[PDB]
Amino acid sequence: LNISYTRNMTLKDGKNNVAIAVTYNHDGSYSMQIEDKTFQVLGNLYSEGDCTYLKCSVNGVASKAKLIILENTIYLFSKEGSIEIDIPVPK
Amino acid sequence: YHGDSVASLGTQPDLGSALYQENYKQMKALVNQLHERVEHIKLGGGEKARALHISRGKLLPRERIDNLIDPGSPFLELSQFAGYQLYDNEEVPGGGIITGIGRVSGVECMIIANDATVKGGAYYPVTVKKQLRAQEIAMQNRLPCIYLVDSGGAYLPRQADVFPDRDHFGRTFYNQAIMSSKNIAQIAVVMGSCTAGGAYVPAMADENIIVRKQGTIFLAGPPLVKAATGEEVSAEDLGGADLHCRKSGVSDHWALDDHHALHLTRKVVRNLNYQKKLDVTIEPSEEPLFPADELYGIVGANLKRSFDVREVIARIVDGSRFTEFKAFYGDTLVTGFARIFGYPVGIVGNNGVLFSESAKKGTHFVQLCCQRNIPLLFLQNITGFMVGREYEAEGIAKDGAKMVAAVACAQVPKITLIIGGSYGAGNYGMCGRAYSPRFLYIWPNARISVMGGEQAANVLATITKDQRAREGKQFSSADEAALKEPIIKKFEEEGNPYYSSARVWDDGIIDPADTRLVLGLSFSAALNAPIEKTDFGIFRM
Amino acid sequence: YHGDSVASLGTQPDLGSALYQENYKQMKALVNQLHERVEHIKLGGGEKARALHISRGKLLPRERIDNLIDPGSPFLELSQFAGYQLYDNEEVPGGGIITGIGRVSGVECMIIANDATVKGGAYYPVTVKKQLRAQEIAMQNRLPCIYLVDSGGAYLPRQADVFPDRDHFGRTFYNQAIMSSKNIAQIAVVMGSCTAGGAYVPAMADENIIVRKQGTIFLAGPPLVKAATGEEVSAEDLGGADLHCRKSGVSDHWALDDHHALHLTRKVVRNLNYQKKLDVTIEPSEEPLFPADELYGIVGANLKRSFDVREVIARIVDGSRFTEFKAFYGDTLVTGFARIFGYPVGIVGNNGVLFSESAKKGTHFVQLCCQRNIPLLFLQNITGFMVGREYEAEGIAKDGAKMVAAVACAQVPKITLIIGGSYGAGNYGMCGRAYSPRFLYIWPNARISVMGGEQAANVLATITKDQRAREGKQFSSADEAALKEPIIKKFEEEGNPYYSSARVWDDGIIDPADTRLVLGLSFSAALNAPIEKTDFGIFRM
Amino acid sequence: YHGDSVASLGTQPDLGSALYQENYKQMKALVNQLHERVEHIKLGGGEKARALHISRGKLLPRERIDNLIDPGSPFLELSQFAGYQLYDNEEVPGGGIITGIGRVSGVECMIIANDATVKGGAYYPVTVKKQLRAQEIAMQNRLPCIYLVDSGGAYLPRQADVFPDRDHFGRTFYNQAIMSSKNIAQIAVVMGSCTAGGAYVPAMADENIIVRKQGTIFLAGPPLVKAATGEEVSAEDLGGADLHCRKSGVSDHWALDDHHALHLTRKVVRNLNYQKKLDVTIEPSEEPLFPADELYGIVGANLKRSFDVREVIARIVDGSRFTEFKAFYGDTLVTGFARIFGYPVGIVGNNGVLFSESAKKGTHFVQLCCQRNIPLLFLQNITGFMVGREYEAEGIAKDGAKMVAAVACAQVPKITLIIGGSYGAGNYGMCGRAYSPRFLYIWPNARISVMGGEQAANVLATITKDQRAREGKQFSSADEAALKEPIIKKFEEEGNPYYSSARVWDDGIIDPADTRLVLGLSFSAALNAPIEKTDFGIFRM
Amino acid sequence: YLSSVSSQETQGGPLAPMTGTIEKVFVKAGDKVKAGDSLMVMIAMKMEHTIKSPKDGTVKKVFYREGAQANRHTPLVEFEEE
Ligand SMILES: O=CCCCC[C@@H]1SC[C@@H]2NC(=O)N[C@@H]21
Ligand SMILES: O=CCCCC[C@@H]1SC[C@@H]2NC(=O)N[C@@H]21
Ligand SMILES: O=CCCCC[C@@H]1SC[C@@H]2NC(=O)N[C@@H]21
Repeated sequence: LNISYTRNMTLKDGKNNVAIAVTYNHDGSYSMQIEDKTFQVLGNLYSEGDCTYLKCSVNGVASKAKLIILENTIYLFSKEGSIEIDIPVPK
Repeated sequence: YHGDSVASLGTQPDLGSALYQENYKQMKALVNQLHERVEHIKLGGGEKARALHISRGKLLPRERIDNLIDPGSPFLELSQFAGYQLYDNEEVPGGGIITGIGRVSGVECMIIANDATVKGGAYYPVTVKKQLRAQEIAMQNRLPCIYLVDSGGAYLPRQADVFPDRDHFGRTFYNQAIMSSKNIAQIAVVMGSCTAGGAYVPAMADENIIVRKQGTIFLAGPPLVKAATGEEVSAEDLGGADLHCRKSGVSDHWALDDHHALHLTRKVVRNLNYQKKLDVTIEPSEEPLFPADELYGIVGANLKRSFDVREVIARIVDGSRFTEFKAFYGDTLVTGFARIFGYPVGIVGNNGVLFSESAKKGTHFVQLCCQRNIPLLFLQNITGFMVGREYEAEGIAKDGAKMVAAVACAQVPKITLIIGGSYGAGNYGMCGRAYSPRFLYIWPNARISVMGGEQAANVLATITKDQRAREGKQFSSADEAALKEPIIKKFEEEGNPYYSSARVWDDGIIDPADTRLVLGLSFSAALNAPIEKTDFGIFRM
Repeated sequence: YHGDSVASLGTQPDLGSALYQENYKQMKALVNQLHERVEHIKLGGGEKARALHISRGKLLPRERIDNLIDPGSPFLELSQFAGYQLYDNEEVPGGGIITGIGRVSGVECMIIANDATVKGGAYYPVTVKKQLRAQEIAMQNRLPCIYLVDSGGAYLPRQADVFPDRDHFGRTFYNQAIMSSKNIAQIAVVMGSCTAGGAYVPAMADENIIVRKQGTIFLAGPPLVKAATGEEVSAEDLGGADLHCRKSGVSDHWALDDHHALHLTRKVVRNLNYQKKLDVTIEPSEEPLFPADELYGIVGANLKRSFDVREVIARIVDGSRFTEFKAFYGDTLVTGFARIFGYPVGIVGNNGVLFSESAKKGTHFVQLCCQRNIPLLFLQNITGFMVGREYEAEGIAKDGAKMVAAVACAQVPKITLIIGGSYGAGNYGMCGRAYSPRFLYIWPNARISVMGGEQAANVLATITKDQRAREGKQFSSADEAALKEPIIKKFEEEGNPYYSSARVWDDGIIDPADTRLVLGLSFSAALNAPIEKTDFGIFRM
Repeated sequence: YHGDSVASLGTQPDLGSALYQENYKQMKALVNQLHERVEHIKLGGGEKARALHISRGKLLPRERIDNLIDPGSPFLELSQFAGYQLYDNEEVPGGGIITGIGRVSGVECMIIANDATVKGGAYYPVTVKKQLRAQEIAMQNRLPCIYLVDSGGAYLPRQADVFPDRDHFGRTFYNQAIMSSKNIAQIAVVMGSCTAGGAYVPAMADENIIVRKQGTIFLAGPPLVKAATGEEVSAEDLGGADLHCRKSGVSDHWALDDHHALHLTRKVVRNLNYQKKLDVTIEPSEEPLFPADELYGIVGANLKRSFDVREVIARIVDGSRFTEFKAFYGDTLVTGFARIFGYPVGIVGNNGVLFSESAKKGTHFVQLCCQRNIPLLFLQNITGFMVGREYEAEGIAKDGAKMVAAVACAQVPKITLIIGGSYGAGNYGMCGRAYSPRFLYIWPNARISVMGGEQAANVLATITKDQRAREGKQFSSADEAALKEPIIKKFEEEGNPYYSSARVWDDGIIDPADTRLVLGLSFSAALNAPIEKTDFGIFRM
Repeated sequence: YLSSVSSQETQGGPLAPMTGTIEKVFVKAGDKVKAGDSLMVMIAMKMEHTIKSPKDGTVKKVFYREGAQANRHTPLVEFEEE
């Protein structure tokens, strides 16, 4: 009420910890700031066959990728490439 | 069969009209003023205090709540403006305490967290009142209470307003004991120092969690121990998680850090063996047919102008569907049935001065809702009761009392929203704070006082005009405003929403565009408790 | 696990048999007679009255019900034959009132509509009894009551049978007040004139609806006002929707026409915040394995011939599945468990003269059903109790009383269907009208009286044969039928189903092919009320 | 502390005044007429029947009651005039049954004795109604029922009005079963023949007593046994005390003669393990300050003249002490608190035409009594409701309904006394027969009907004057009384107290001088049952 | 009833909300008005109320002028029958 929630979330790419600040906007979009760059991201999850797919727009660029989250790893498979990002495990 | 087509409320406002343009501009400024003030309160004690707090490895109080509640769930904060300019030279953002309702492990709970960055978490008189209000809300709705304890004790310079009385600090432990006896879970998370009465909070809780080094629980602090017995002992040795967890036994769970403690708290709530059950019928939710932000233009900030309360209703109820009861009788009052987020609700709203017919119509409506166990929503925009020799001869007071007496005895959940003025006995008839509505909210344009500022000025302008006309020394027109201007200033200052909200008279000042969401969250929380049968007194026919 | 295969009741009748051909022909004629008589009653007052009614812009009473209930839903009308030939020279189709159970907004409700085309809607003595019966049904089953009020007041020539007594017109308002206190909604729709006591019906209702110009409410009509005070005022001015809606406040909703009022009524019911809950276990429905119309051949119209009641059961229960209890003991009575439209039911039916074993077997069965909260269905085809010196010495009266006492105290819903004779104390043991069955229906071939017509004739033929044999003047055989023929005629006339149904002794005469549907609707309505625990008296062992 | 001095009601009437002399003379004649008619009813069937009854060794029915009740205790007989001129050519003194309340072994019980001297004890339609009324009184007040059974069965010529319906003979056994389940003792004393349904009464009783040779019990009488099976058996062999006492087991006690059976009955009641407990506060009794016989002069027999109901109150309440409630508001109705024989009572009595204020005042008063669990007494002397265009516009019907609805829902014991007219809806508001007052009594000067005889005459004199003025054939003044005289005669005949009492509309016609005693006995009996909490419906404000 | 033609039928004419002075009149003796067209402004107990056009019908007549005191529930405007 009267304020916006910003979530501080950390993900690890390779050996590098990345801090992303996600503000949950009223419209349902998310504004994410990594370092000094701010990105406007909107997205949905849709299922084709047995594979969940993520349809997302970052700063107006739109893309589709297959999303699998297994253990502490997020796997995004797209034609442009496959990226694997890790979720840090609490002590 | 629910396929019947029905009429809907609301009309499209004239956006081009000058009145709408002016009203929108004025209301928007009030909302912007409200938003930026909350932003400042969001920062608590300040950068230096916040930096010191983090330097000790502790989470900030609002970050603790974010991690405690379910991911992405809304959080209904209460009394954000408690202590706003309440004390002459001391700034106490939010009263030094953060209270609200959020979902933990799928269960609605009341969260009460001390703000250690504000005066080191000391308990000011408003701090006690805010906490007591939160406990009252939790008990009336059977909401489990979670205490994120990080406090510095009572504020000694104002002890007389904290310690002694029934509604003073002592009542906090009384409420904990009563809720525990009713199977309303009491969970305490010691994430910092708690001393003197503070140590009782973890001790009085059903289940208790303490952080490894930050948390400390002593009835007598090290300073008192040294004075009484001349011994030097650190806070950790006197209290500490290890002593209570392993030796004293005061601690039920031992946590490494703030994140670990919050994770443990979620596990504790999941083991409450509680499942929510609804006593009311439910229908699929529907959005209102009109934008909510149009309320800015419709209502404005000028209380002298009048608007149709039906317009407000049309923009908050599901599908803008409303069944009006006794539409043509006592038209200054509007009563009817609607639904908000699927819940059934009976709405009572002012549309003018209260009359004998209006009071009778309200009394009849309240009996209907109580019979069917339907929650009640009140929309207060009052300007007083009808004044006249004939009306008194016909027992307007007798009629007005009928409504005060029905509203008081009603046992269905009651929520009050002040969208305008709230003066005199009209406040009581429309379920004021004194009549225990489950929640009470006010719009940024509201005014509340014993009477309108002008009436008090005019009344005095009769008493002293009489005083000097009857005495015989003449009292001139300039003598009139040396009488009227101070009165009008006082009532304007003390009727301001921030003045009312700084003290805990309401549960918060809300943006009109957020009215539907706040009501939906509030009614959902109020339904955690079963609805009881209503017993009425004697209706003075 | 419900996969067990079980045996089923019923056998294929011999369609070629002469008995079946004759029985089918006789029963068919009775059903055709029943159908065409209802068609005439359907027309109410007549063409001239109906034309006048429509000329005023009002809907016909049965068209009002059609529009009120959910589209396509069945309507269970009650006591269609009330007032049939009841009064010497006055024809009162249906008693001047239409009552039944239908679904409004998905809720089962009792609908009570005055038929203004019949004697202008005046209340005859049977009209009061029919309405009181409907109210009794609504209260016992917690069904909301909807009154479509269009009445002309009491019928003065028969005032002594309408006004004074406990079960007279005054009881109607008493029932409304009692149901309201129990949260059984009372809704009144003034679609016409209501005068004197009639004006109380809208006033005593929880929510009230009145049509714009047709509806009129006043304690004293214009004729009385002129006589008492010598003032001429139209009915609309004295009453009317506008006066009550806007000034008197008697009206809760204002309706433009009959269609609008019926639409408003559906909205009112939807806001009752009521949801039906079932206390009994439910299983998927199944149709009986045999055609229902075969009941014509099996039963016939000759009460002297006997048939196996199991054949009737086999054609109304789900899947023709029946678990008989104590099959070989007291075989003149059949008891067992079955299901109708998924509901569990315990069936008690006569298969001969009642004996001591039969009464004991029934008493045992009724205790079982009450313990498990299973609804009870009685199929009355009686011919009396066993007569003999030995049977009395063994306390047949003591055994018969055991059943009268168990049946009376049973609190499970009870429905009685008279498929044959109903004579003497056998009526009481099989849950007669005096024992408050939720519903009571009769087939067109039934006969009911204190005793069979022949027994009364033969008994008198003993008393006066004795009278003149003992006195000494001889009394010849021709003197016997000058005694017997008037008695047999009287009992045949007063035991006729139409005689019983013209007065409200049963809730209607039903076609045997419709037995399963009527029972399904009746049991469904009876389940709206929770089943209470049964408390028995002393069982005289 | 109860030493406060208080004011007392009542004034000394002017005995010399001509009005008092005339009123006393007229009322005295009515009382003398009432007394001598009861004397004739006291004789039952007659000398020949009484001589035959005694010749068989049996006591007369009224001598049985004298021996049953405690020595010297008063006996409150009910409906002495049932069946008075009810049937065209048949005289049925008291309906063939004697019912009343007396003390047996110190316990108040309801006594129901068949009068075998009247038509051999056959059950006429009024006989069933009188018995059913007695059972209703016993159940509502938890009074044990004692049946002195000596009956000849149903009256066949009028079987249709005895056997079939819910309130017909079958209901008698239903009531016995229900009372037994509630621990209201049912005791049957077979002092004669009981056949067919009669045999069920001893069988349905908790404890049963039968005389050695006079008593006989059998489902089927000897005449039916011979016809059905061609066997000749005496009544004693078929029934009899020995067969039931020793072989059938239907008899619990065996008595040598009538005196022995009555002695046994007193022993049975003494073993009920019952002790009376009072829910109300008690104060010492005091006699009224004015003679009761002065009521003759004050009231008279002319209903057109008016008297102050306070005068009636002053002569029946303890010490003539009365606390009036809302004395100056709605003065046409008198309400207040008093005490009769130490019991607290709230009195409501008519003092003129009912107005909106009077109805509101009554509704307020009834709520007060229900809240404090105070018994209510109604004194009906009505002349109608206020008639006027303004009154209807102000919802007089709405106000009148408020009282009908409060009176119906009241759960405190209610007793009604008709001391004057009782017409129209005024009857309902003042707790008429339809509203289940515990007892209802009427004075010999009372009149009851749908409306006053004159109003019906005048109303018709408007309808047909209109009929011929509007049609155009002139209708002269002599044509007016060919219309009015038959109507006035009918209403005078059907409104007569004997007409009302012959049918069971009231519980008896009582001498005004006996009003205080009858009320004291009635309220004392009504206090045997605990007073329940009152639940009201919706008050249409 | 759903058509909203009924909304015009519910009241024949707009009446004065309360007894108060007429501060403004926006309609001439014959003027075409649409629903929601302000007809008059009235101040009652220092509280401003603006009367609005119930129907799209042309105005037949006006019962009050500026400065007049209008009693509660008294007809303010007459609309031509359609
Ligand atoms: O009074 C001055 C300080 C030292 C003495 C106070 C004593 S110590 C025992 C008791 N407990 C307290 O908290 N205060 C007193
Ligand atoms: O009696 C003849 C007709 C005119 C007088 C009847 C009066 S009017 C006041 C009171 N209310 C009634 O309904 N009837 C009487
Ligand atoms: O029907 C004429 C008289 C003899 C037969 C009547 C039979 S006997 C068995 C059964 N029980 C009665 O009371 N009546 C029938």
